[PDB]
Amino acid sequence: EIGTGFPFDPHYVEVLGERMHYVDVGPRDGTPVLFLHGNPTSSYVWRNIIPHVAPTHRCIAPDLIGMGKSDKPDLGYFFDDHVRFMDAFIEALGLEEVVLVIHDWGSALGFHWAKRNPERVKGIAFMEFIRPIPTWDEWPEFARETFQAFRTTDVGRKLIIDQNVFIEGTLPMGVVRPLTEVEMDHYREPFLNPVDREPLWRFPNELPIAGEPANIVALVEEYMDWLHQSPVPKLLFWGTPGVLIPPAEAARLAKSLPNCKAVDIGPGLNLLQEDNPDLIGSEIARWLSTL
Ligand SMILES: *CCCCCCOCCOCCNC(=O)c1ccc(C(=O)O)c(C2=C3C=C/C(=[NH+]\C)C=C3[Si](C)(C)c3cc(N)ccc32)c1
Ligand SMILES: [Cl-]
Repeated sequence: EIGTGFPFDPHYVEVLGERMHYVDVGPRDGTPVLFLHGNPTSSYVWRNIIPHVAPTHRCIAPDLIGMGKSDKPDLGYFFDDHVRFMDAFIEALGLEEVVLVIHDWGSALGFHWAKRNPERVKGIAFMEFIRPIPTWDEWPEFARETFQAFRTTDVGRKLIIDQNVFIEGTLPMGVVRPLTEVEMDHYREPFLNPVDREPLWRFPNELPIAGEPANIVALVEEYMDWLHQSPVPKLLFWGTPGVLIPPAEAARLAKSLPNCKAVDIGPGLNLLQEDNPDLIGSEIARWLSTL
């Protein structure tokens, strides 16, 4: 059984003139656990992880601006927009020290925030995260042609914005098991209108692959260097074959990053939370108890 329900009351905070939605469960005191989704998901991707953590820790899981149940202003949705909005979210809630649980573009936000606030980060659990991809040869072959098309001027927007391919095709292709129509409807909901799909297109165009965009390569290189030197507790989840993090990369990272434990979740692509949520939540819980 992998549940499809989303049993969390909505919470809203005004951020930069916009309303961000977030899950907020678990006890009120202690160090909070901040869950950051990426593309094209929402806090829904955490729905089956949170129940393992909420017994002992506050769980905060925002919807990135432009996604989930957060407001959808008409922005460019550059990565820097997300940085600013997430910076504002974290300050609006008065968070001081945090534990990060981060995935895909949420990992770029989390690592970049950690680099800038190293004293406030007590631990980082991460999976299928943004790292530099020097050559397309490192991108999974089955996925290469479409992601190259996503990163084109016209074809890319036709696929993602007009035809909604990132939601209808790429998202299920990021899960080994078949996503159900109930799960798919939850993921479709925020993007039923083409005009709301800009974030879905800007994100693959900011992936640091083969040196571009250079400014994002730089930012990602910066926080990977910080991660290699930081003593912060680290917990890495990976699967086979993965997408961003293939098994060989995961093994390398388990040796090169300090204080890093790596967990094999079995078959997985990008949305590892959808293929083995029970292992991922139970391991985060036991890791949290030893911090
Ligand atoms: C932060 C990183 C996030 C990583 C997410 C996972 O990424 C890896 C998966 O991407 C693999 C390739 N991506 C595709 O989007 C893809 C590949 C092939 C095809 C195809 O069948 O032609 C499509 C495609 C599909 C695929 C499945 C569908 N239903 C389950 C529906 C489609 Si439609 C009819 C919307 C479609 C239209 C067009 N014009 C091109 C391709 C597809 C997608
Ligand atoms: Cl992406």
